[PDB]
Amino acid sequence: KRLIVESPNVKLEDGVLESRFTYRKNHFEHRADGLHVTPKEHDYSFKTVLKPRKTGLLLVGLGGNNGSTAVGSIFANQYAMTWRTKEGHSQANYFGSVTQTATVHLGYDSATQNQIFVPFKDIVPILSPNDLIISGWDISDSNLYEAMGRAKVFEPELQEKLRPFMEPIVPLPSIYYPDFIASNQGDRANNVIPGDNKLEHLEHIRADIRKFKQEHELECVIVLWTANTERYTDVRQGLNATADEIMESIRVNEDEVSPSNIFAVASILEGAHYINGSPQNTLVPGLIELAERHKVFVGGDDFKSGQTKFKSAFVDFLVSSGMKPESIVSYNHLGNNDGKNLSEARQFRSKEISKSSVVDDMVKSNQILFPDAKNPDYCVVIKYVPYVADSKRAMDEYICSIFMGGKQTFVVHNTCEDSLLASPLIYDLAILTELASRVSYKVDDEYKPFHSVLSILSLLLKAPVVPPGTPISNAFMRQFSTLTKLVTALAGFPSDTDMQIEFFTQLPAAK
Amino acid sequence: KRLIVESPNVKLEDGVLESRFTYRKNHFEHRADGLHVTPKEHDYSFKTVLKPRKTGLLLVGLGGNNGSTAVGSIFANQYAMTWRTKEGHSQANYFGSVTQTATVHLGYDSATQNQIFVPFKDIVPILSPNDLIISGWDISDSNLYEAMGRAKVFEPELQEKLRPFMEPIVPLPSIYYPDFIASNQGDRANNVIPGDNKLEHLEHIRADIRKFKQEHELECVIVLWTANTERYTDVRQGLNATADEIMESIRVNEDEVSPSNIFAVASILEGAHYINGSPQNTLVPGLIELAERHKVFVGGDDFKSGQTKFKSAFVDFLVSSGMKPESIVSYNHLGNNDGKNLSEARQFRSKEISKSSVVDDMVKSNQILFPDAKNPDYCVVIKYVPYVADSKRAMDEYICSIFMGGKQTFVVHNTCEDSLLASPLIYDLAILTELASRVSYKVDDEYKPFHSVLSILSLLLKAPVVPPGTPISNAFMRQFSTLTKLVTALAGFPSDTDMQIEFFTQLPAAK
Amino acid sequence: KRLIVESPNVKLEDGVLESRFTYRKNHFEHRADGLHVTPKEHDYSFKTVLKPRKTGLLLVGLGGNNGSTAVGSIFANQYAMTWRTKEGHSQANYFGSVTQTATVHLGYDSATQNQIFVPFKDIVPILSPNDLIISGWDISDSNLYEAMGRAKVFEPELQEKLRPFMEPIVPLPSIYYPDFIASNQGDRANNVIPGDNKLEHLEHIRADIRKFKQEHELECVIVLWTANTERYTDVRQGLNATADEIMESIRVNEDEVSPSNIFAVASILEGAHYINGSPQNTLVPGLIELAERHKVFVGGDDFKSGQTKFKSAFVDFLVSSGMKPESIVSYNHLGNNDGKNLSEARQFRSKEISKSSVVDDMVKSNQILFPDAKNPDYCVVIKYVPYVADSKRAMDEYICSIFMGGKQTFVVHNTCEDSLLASPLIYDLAILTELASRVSYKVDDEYKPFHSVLSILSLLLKAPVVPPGTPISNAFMRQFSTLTKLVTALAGFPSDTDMQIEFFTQLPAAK
Amino acid sequence: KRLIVESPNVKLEDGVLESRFTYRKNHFEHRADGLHVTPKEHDYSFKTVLKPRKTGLLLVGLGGNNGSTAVGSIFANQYAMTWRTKEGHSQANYFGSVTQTATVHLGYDSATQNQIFVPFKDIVPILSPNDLIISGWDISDSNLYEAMGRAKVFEPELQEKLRPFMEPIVPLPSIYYPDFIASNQGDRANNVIPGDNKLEHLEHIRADIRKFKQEHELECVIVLWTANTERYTDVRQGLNATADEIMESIRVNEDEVSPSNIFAVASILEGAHYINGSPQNTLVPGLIELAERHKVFVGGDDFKSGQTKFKSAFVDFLVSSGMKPESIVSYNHLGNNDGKNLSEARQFRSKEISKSSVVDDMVKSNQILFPDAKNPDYCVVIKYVPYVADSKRAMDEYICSIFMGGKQTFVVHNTCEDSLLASPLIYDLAILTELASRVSYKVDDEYKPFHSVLSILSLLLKAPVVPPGTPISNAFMRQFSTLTKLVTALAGFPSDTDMQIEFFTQLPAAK
Ligand SMILES: [Cl-]
Ligand SMILES: [Cl-]
Ligand SMILES: [Cl-]
Ligand SMILES: [Cl-]
Repeated sequence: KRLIVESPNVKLEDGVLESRFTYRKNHFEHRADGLHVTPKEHDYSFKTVLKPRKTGLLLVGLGGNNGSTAVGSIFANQYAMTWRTKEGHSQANYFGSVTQTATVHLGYDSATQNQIFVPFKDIVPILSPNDLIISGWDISDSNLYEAMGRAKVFEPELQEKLRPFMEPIVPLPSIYYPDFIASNQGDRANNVIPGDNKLEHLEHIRADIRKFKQEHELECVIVLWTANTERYTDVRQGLNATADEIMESIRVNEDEVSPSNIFAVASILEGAHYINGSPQNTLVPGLIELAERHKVFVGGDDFKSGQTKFKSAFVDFLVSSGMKPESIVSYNHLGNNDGKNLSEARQFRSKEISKSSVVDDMVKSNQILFPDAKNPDYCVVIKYVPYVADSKRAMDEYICSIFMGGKQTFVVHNTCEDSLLASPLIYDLAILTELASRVSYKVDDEYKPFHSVLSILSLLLKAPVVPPGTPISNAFMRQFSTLTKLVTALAGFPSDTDMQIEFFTQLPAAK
Repeated sequence: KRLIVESPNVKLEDGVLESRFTYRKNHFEHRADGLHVTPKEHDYSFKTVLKPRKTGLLLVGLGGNNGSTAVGSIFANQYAMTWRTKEGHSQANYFGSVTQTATVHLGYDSATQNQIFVPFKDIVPILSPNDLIISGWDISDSNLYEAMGRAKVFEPELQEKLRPFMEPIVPLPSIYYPDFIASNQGDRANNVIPGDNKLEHLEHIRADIRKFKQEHELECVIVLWTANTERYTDVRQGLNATADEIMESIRVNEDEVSPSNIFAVASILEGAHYINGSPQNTLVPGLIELAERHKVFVGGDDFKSGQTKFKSAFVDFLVSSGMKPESIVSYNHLGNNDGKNLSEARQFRSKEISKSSVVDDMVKSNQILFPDAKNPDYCVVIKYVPYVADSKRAMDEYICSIFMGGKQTFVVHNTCEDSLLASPLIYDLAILTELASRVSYKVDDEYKPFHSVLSILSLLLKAPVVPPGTPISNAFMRQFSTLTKLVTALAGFPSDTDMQIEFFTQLPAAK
Repeated sequence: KRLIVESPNVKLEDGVLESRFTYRKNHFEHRADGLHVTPKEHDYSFKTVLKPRKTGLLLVGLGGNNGSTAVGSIFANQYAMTWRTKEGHSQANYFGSVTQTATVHLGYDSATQNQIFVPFKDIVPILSPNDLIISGWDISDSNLYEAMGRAKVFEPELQEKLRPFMEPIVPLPSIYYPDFIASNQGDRANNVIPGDNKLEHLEHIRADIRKFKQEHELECVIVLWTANTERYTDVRQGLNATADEIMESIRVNEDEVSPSNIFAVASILEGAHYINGSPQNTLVPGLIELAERHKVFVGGDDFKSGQTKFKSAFVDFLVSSGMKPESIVSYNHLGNNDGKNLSEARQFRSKEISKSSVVDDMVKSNQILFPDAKNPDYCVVIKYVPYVADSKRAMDEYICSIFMGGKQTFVVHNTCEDSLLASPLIYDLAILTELASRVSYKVDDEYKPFHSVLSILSLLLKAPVVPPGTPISNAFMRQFSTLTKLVTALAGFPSDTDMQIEFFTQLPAAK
Repeated sequence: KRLIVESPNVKLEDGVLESRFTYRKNHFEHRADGLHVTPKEHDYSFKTVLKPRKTGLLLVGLGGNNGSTAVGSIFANQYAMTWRTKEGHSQANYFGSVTQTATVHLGYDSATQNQIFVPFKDIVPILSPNDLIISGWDISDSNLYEAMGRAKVFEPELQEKLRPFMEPIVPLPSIYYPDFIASNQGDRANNVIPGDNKLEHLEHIRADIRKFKQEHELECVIVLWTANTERYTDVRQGLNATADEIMESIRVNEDEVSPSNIFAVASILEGAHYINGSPQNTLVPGLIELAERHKVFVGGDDFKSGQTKFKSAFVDFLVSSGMKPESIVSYNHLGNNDGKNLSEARQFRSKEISKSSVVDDMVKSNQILFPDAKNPDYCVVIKYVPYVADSKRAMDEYICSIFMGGKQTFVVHNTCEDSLLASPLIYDLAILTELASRVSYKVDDEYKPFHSVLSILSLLLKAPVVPPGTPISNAFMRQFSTLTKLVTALAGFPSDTDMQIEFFTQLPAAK
């Protein structure tokens, strides 16, 4: 039982689907007497390859909490593993994956007298995480079984069941430049590529990618960073403002060239797409340019898993409701290797910036509430507390001004099983990327892919990188409707079902 | 500086605005091989009177916390009253009014390199709460100054400034049927219409409305219930299933006919619209039918001010994110007259039902998460605690199941200045009603108003009453996009700006 | 390495220890000019049997959450059972037992330059829970293994290890009078003594006790109620004001005679002591009198395990600090059989009263703060929420008035693993009882035991029953110092170590 | 109506009260076979001057939040000032002062059938804060009225009433060494003693003290630091290990000599006592020695006002209950000048250390719970958030291990009106100091005062400084019983009323 489109504007031929969408856009003009709004229409012609390509995913930090869990849970879902609990049994699943478990509203059906909600994955064909082949790299040589014991995410029973699958997996050696992460990671680094020549390093990872692509005969290769937060590099012309600059800096063995820069470069040069799950500024302008030039997609930055995903939806809801956030304070503590890394200042900066950034476009949205567009007091803390381990603790206070100088104070406590929050997002980023790799649209009689910097991934990310000269969009539910309208437009059935006027009017006969 | 539409589909003539909107709706067919989706278009032709009518608002419970505050704050905003605080000064405002302070997204402007957000009130002309003339009724004869001292909402200073405006106002006597509210209200009731003949009562309120409409020469009269929560009436044929039944029950002095039924009837019979701000089931089928027959709008039920407004946006965000709510527990305490009334069981039922109801359409939306469509454990408590007074305290626990049988627990504490939350919503309900009273659309060559049961008011209400045979919609942000798309459609400039594809594509030339 | 007393006031003879303690007590006289305080001394001569007696414990509700856990954990500690966790291993222990894990301050030692803290159990010899032999009764015939699966307290692994010990244990049939508990317990009751003759019931339990005492050759038998909260009986002369009244009511088959009354009677008549772990008013005056007459100890009421244990220490700390509690609101939810029973109103009353009672003696303690001795707003809620199961959730708000009409608000969230909180308290109540059964003191040349109503158990109990005509003492830390001073007085080494004046003075030579 | 002692051990002569107290102390000996405990008695002979001396208090940081509030509230209580609130009126008081509002338990009175609780201030005569004459110094010349507007503690109305009292008060100029506080304080410092000669500075403050003592004819002068947290000085021989060292360092104009060192020195040299309300290490060994030599009392460090006062009582309660704290996380945010100062790292260290220190003596108390005496994970955060101002927000998580490896998690939110918490403590420190200045005891036929380092002030302080070679005592309720036993011993009526054995025994005839 599939979901089948009936439209004069959709044509299947050759296992691709062509889909004409008329886009409604307002155009503006500022005049002495006020703002003139001209609604215009823009016919898009989409083609979508309907068969998902054979897909490999390469994780940097493959042996970490997220990495080993991402891998573990795929196996666990493939074999439908269960484990005993005090309550009975639990079973493997993919909850908290937008792609695997969100449903989408197509409208209302009179016959069944029902709102119609379909699984996201039924709209345009997409991968299941079961279809992802995964390798990658780690500065630690621990196999993915020891890696699970390290992480403390799966209950003991489930680690034992997963043992014959995870244990054989030992990550490839990686680039280690001690100066780009928390100095407390030295002890752990026993699986590193020899030498200090960064171009030999570049070539070594290139070599790693091609063989992976060959050895499994993959048609889509995605590389994704889920290793420790690096510090920021400098950004400047001479170093990394252009593609040719970044390539040259690698050739002459420049210092402000990170391990994460070299992976991004090795990925692009090999036609693999690259996702940045961490706060560092890997996707400098030189990199984006290099991706534009090589026809590959980039994404980032920084998983939006817990306290910020909430912040994202809550500050939107509050400004939409006519309420002025005055004070936002966000404490966090955790005891995993992620926290021990963010013990150090330059790494905590990477993360502080990306956590602090998500209420900018909202404060700018509303000049009644915010006449001077001044952000509210906004404070972001992360602390390393070994005891709670992977169970991060998000403690937040929101203070708003409401009607007649009254106040409304929300205090919040949020238990975030970080790895269990993060992994599904790793599956979604990979999955939406392969899908985007299958979409094209008419530019001028030839078909073109979307921009390289694939901002539609924003709902998954804290600090979204976006095509040059366009606005950042931080409010989660808004980022979700971008995604769900897009796939319905691809599939042939977008609508105005956010305003079901049929319910309070008599519905005009169809044209 | 107004907001000016430029469209071949919009025409001003005679101070009304005609607006053709093409509505995108999916139509469904269930077949052996799956679900067939046919996108169709429905041309709506709207007319919107552009000058807001002269508008009176009549509140039942005029002397209560909400009532006296609603009135107080209008005056306070008219005269721009300030009061000293430890911090400096505060000034009157209308924060927490969607209509007065929400902004709306029309799109992106290249020249200014900017997202375009306009005040809701700039899209189609609507009232300001300053333009509302307000009277009403109260079983307590206390003037609106003593009423402010009672309520304990405005700081002392602001009650003194408001004294020469509020003090002269003494509410009209009301219908009091002791058996429909908390028996603890007996002491307070010293301003009641004599007798036990309910038809004489009906006539007395009718008399009250006409004179108000006459005495201020009003073109729109809205009646709104913000008195104490009554218990539910029985519902059955013979009593109140039809209009003729409800009229007859009033004539023969039936018992299961509430004070709130008589107001609703007095309102409709006089061409005034009627809003129910409380949990009771005033708008029984007989009443809706009577409103349909008299060409008046009804609305309800129960202000969605605090803990439920949040619940509404948060459970949506969580199911959209691929997360299964397992347990929702909602405690509440307050010390105002609202709480003292909800001390009693039949009144607490009214409210419990409407608070508990808001996660039904969401659990039905997602059959991956909820295969058997079974709501999570859901518990709603309200307690009378004199000390906190109007400062209600909402304490909530949400427990969700996420990826791989992991859990995510959110604990929440929410300081809700109920009256300061509620009043702005009283201004919004009135205001959207008068606006709807100005909209018509083409049915079959003649123009018709929307359905009497005006469900577009849902964002303001906990337990929305909706046109017979159509689904309830509980998720706040979804209710807001219904409203903002509608007014943009009226004004001439609706769009697909929830998916700004211009940012990752080359924008096709306009057609 | 024992703890050895060196005193002219202590004598061992025959395995009992004689201990003379000089008690400092103020005596008062009210006069026109004020309050006259006369300090006097009272020499107590204690004898303490030093060898703990062979001890059986009989639980009513043996198959419940507390019961099966109490039993499980004894076995688990006897065999030093471990279970795997994500973190490593956990091992059996007795944490949260005052007797097994509190330490006591005897003073400061110059040689080691150290505060001297010894285990409570080192002061006077007391049982270990490993030395307790346990049987009892349950209306449910489920064996203690099925009983563990029911309760959901121990992790699966630990239930399997405990299986060959718990599985053979099937509780004796009990008295079931449907009318004294939540009607929702009918289904569960398949293990009941036949008939409606309450005197035959009385005799049947008597029979149960003697055989237990015989079959294990016990020198101390304690009976303890940890079955479902019953409602309150009436209290009146004719029924249960005296011992002879209560015996007669059982003979004539009176209705207001509870199952818990019959156990208390069967216990006393057989020389077993009786502890009431639940809210019901089992220990009516007739019962106390019967215990006085039979030389047995009674105790109750209601385990002080979680939210009330905290409340107890926090309200004391706050009134001692010069702070006026103004508002205390205490929400609770749980999903165990305890909660499902407290779903019903008469059972929730039992518990509401005992939870609400703990700030009386403190508000009376301070007439500066509380001139009119009026308790603050105090609200206690319990809700049945299946999902959280045994993991009760205590949500509290304390609002105090402080300096200059300022306010201080504490909001609290407390995860209470009820069974894990309760069981250790079952071990402490039994253990302090057997100890008290070993203490006597000089009345008038013959040695006497303490009063039957053993109030020293108060630290463990919410609603302490106390010898007639004496004050209730609710503040936990105060209840703890009663206990620790007493055992040091017994052992020979009490002190003024709450005021170690040696540290800021030159210490006078010993006398 | 006074409180009148009746004892053969108490004698009034010449307005002093002589009081013989027999102190019960255990003495220890470690032997092969175990611990031998020898209870001994130590007769103390106290003399207490009964008339409180005429008392001046000099505050450093007189113009701060605490300072201006401390002064404001004295006036406010002298004149019984009220202010309007939404609720009615509030009146001046001294809540949150232990000395002014704690009550003390002397025992039980049979005639009235009552526990006897008396005000602390009724036991031995002590000052009322109304009797304190207050001046001091501030680097800011703002008068105490502008100082109130700055602080934002009193409601506007109360600042106006206090205006003619506070406005005339302009603090004396102070020592400003920019390098000892947050560099962000430069702007504020417009009231400073000229020059960089620290000995001239020393002399200038000496001059300030003598004239204050002269001008009001004071018999007790107390100097108290409540200015901004300085950083720590170095500590070493050569600099400040001895009195002669510290005097010399001032003479030769040494750098590591703080402004707070010079005040402490100016105080001692003038026979004024000195209290340190802040985290810095003012009372280095050289200073204590100088106080010992000059027969003056010192106290510190750091007001224990809010989150730490609670921590202090809660960790005690939890270890006494047999519970292992595993994780303590303490977040704090505030927007006052205190927070803006603790923005900077060296100042935040001062405070972090003193907040983190309070669970040491408790973890050492219990080797069952803590076999290896390893403190739990313990994290202390302070953040500068302008918006909340003086309303600091304490957010805490306590995680304990309980019975059978179960866990208990307490999450806490605490609204701390810092200035309203702090000031009463300023009144208590001064007040207990003047009282101690009136107590002496027999050393060897002559009477001596207590040690200079007056540790009995500990209940008021976070990081108590104590006589060399004696243990720190951190648990609040324990610190309170030290104080209340001491004053009852002074007054003639100490007791064993923490164990009222009369209630479960027959009370032996008095000896
Ligand atoms: Cl799934
Ligand atoms: Cl406004
Ligand atoms: Cl143990
Ligand atoms: Cl007072």
